[PDB]
Amino acid sequence: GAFLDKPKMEKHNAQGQGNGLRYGLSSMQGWRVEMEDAHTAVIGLPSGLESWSFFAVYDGHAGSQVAKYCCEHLLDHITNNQDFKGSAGAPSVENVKNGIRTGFLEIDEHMRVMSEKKHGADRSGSTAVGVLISPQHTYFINCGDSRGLLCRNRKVHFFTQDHKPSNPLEKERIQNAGGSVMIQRVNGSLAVSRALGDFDYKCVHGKGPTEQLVSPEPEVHDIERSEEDDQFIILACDGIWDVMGNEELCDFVRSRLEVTDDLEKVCNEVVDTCLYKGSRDNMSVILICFPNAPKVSPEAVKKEAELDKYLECRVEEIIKGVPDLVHVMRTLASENIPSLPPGGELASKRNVIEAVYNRLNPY
Ligand SMILES: [Mn+2]
Ligand SMILES: [Mn+2]
Repeated sequence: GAFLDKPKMEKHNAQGQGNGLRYGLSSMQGWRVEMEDAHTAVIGLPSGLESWSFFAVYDGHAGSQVAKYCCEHLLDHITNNQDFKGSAGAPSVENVKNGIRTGFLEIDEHMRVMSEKKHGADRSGSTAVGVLISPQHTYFINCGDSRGLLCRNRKVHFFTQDHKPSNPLEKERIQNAGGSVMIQRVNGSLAVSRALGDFDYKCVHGKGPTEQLVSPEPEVHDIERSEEDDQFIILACDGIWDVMGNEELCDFVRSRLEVTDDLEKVCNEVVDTCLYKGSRDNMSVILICFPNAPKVSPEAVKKEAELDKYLECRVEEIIKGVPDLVHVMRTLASENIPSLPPGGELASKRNVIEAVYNRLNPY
């Protein structure tokens, strides 16, 4: 219902290493009155899945309860059911895929009984996007309009398709559940067609759990791993993707990775860049890097130092009636400066531009 007067730009980070993987993450509240995003990041899983990893972003709505419960418990609902455990030995593709389906459906109903028993007041819901990573497979998991992508061989190899109510099959389901899609929203309100929680949207008599107005059913894709070609995976809520496309963000992260191996920092830059491109939502990014992720380049670091220094001289020159930061950014944009980070553009350089402005106009 409301925005803050000024954005909360404080970063919450995590990082880790194991099973040949490196990860960083960054979350920021931004312009929104609340922080309703959640996440999971775990390298090495219980019960003989030490060599497996799991990462996920949760974009909560109408509260954070559903998202928070998911970020702590979705993983064991997924792995601790009979479908995931099916066959005697290691789980098959089908096992893993049905395991995730069941995990999603069972946690949703689990939360529903919990809320029904304790007379819960919140009507919250949550998207989930994530990857379950085995020695030989990346399993992409999507439920809602959060998004994940795989960069392989300097390119977008795969990305998750957002569940929007106006998508043909989502629309079909919603209409069979006796609702409608008005513009982009389920009955004029909800901007997602798939999510955990939203129990008010799951009350149609004579319709299965996956045939309600809002569905908890996940979409899973098996991608065979490529030791040689797999570079990195990005997972993020719509707050990021609203203001950057797949190619852009993929290129941007690449440009950043060529400057630092610090992944929390790369994730920070994504979130800030997105804030400065005009995103007014909560923002959460997870970055998972494979052994052949882009490496720090001596030249790229130098190019960045030269750009940084150049940007600082430009700021000094511009302040000669003493223009404000907004007007300095305007001038710099109209200068069509070359060699700005791909995807990030000027926005990705605002922290550098602003630090300078503050050194020269600290009042
Ligand atoms: Mn949200
Ligand atoms: Mn959001």
